Amino acid sequence: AVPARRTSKAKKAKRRTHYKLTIKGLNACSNCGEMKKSHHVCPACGHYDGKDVMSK
Amino acid sequence: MKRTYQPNKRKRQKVHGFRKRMSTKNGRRVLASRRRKGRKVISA
Amino acid sequence: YRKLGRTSSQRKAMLRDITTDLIINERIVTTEARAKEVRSTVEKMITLGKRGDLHARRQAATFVRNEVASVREEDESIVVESALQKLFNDLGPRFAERQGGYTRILKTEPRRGDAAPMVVIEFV
Amino acid sequence: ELLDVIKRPVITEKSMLAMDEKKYTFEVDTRANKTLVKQAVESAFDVKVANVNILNVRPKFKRMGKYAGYTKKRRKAIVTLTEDSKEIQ
Amino acid sequence: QITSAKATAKTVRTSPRKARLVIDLIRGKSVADAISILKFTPNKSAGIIEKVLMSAVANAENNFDLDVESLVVSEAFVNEGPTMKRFRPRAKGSASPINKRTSHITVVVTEK
RNA sequence: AGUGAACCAGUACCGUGAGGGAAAGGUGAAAAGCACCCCGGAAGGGGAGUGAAAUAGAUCCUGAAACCGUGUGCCUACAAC
RNA sequence: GUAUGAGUAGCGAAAGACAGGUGAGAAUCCUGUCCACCGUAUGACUAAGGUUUCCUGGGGAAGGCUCGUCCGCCCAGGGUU
Ligand SMILES: [Zn+2]
Repeated sequence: AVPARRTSKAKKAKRRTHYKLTIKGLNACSNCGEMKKSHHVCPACGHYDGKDVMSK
Repeated sequence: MKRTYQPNKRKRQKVHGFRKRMSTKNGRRVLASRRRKGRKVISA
Repeated sequence: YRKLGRTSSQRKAMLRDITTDLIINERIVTTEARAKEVRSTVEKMITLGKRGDLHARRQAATFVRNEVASVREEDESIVVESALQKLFNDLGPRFAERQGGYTRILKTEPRRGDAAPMVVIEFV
Repeated sequence: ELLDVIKRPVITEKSMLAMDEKKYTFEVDTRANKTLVKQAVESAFDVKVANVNILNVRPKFKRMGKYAGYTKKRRKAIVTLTEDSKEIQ
Repeated sequence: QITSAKATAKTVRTSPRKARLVIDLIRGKSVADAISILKFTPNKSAGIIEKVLMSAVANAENNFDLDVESLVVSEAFVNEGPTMKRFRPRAKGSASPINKRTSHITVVVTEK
């Protein structure tokens, strides 16, 4: 099977309307304020749930 | 699956080299036609 | 129970290795599917380390890796602990009075070459 | 011709070690003998020679600026002495 | 007084179609929001746009402007750069071409 | 176009061989070819400077079309073009 | 010279895991530990053939079907008695 006709600019772009990116739940840290992914450790300060985790 | 070109050093000089081209009268036709074109290599 | 991209004997090898780590190190970075399967396996080892007897020891020795050391110990010798000896002398007595739930998982970040979601699994 | 035969000395890290066993490295002429080099060295310094050794060196492909071609050929001879010394620096 | 600053990256070795998925997530945002949005997207071009955005901000601060807190991402786009041409060997003795594409990336920031 | 060849061309490349055989000219009058600073590993960029002009910055005279984008005045989710 | 097919087919037989190093940046480079594969060969030596690919110190624009701090790649020196 081979395309019998080339596809135009409008139909290409109408195909490409469900082809995007999303940036889902982003919150602010409770300890240091900066934004972070919910249910994840904060990469800026290593605090999750009010305690220090990436330290010893 | 053996291909056609199998390299060898003696054969290439004995079939295509300068002295083989010099020993026949048609070899020298070849060498003159190559010198007349400007080839940097006139005989293998 | 989560095939993990492997055949039946390679899954078993991989789990036997990742749980002997974390007995020796107590904190590890891994992907998120492996960490769940491993929480299950490691706590099954700890409730044999709490049982204590010879039958339990030989049951664990079918699953804990052997020629691995775990040493922070010297009185005056080269005295080595064996990572099954640690299971039975150290980690069982630690969790004596706790019921199940000897581990916990935290989520960090996706790996650069992969976008694989990574995770830290630790003990207390 | 005894004075066009030896060209110059070789000064590398493998040749400094040889000077401590009484051995000296020279780039000599192509078309030279073991014997001819020996004569030339005994003539130009007044030493006594045990044993020249001799090698040939291939040229190397080089490529500077979209133009490529080979360096020279080379001849290297290593001269051993009985007891005397030459001072090159 | 001018209130605006641009930066640009030229002939970066990423494809212009994929870089456009990331840059539509950032247009019209405050500079405060764009950085965190870029830090949590794992697409190869997310971290390149991060450097171009940070150069726009440094230019604003040092050459002309002030007020990093007022800035907003006002313009953004991705154009095409020159492409390299290669060939990959195929079955049965033939070969087919391969395009190695490039992008120019430019960001602009205004005081508001 | 004019010699295959205005440029390091009977060259690179192709073939065991005889033999076949290309692509590729132009900153500015003068290199005055961007000292110094800032972001960045670098590449690249923004100021400041040279210059009559840099959107003349070396992929450098002019810079058409296909093709790819960004912004907007008007139209569009009961319709067979 | 540039589109469409389309961010689609494919990425060329096979077992890895974790700790620690280096670094701007690490599934892919280094060091360790355990695990797994060949073993009339996937081990050792050699004649053709190739022709510097060999060793040491640097590099990361292109080549490497991903990555790369690495390399049979790139730059500088050196090696065959
Ligand atoms: Zn925080």
